[PDB]
Amino acid sequence: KVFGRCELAAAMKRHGLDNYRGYSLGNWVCAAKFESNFNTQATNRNTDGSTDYGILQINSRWWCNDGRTPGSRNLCNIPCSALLSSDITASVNCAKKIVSDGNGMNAWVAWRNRCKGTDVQAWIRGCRL
Ligand SMILES: [Cl-]
Ligand SMILES: [Cl-]
Ligand SMILES: [Pt+2]
Ligand SMILES: [Pt+2]
Repeated sequence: KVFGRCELAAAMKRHGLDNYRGYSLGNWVCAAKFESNFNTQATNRNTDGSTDYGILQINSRWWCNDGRTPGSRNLCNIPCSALLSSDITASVNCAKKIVSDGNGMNAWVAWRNRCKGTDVQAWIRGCRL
């Protein structure tokens, strides 16, 4: 599913990503935009034989398992395909653990390069929340 910008923001709000670990909702919307372009089915492989999954591009080296990646630990205790669903609950839950893992949102490359330090408030404009 391809989300609308405020549509995704509403869902993220409900699951409480707004201001989670000190990151305002706009950060999380911006992250999703530049990681997956609001597409829950987005998948991208990188050169360590692993794939980033879903709306927030969670990597299978540590967080989820595809049976495809070496030395995978699956710290979110969930198949990587659960992060592909139209329902973002699986991704948000796992994301909360990731952002708490001693790096904040720096775990997400696209966020660090295209969202961090910017007026993230813009990503929730026009939204009724
Ligand atoms: Cl919850
Ligand atoms: Cl809305
Ligand atoms: Pt809306
Ligand atoms: Pt939730």
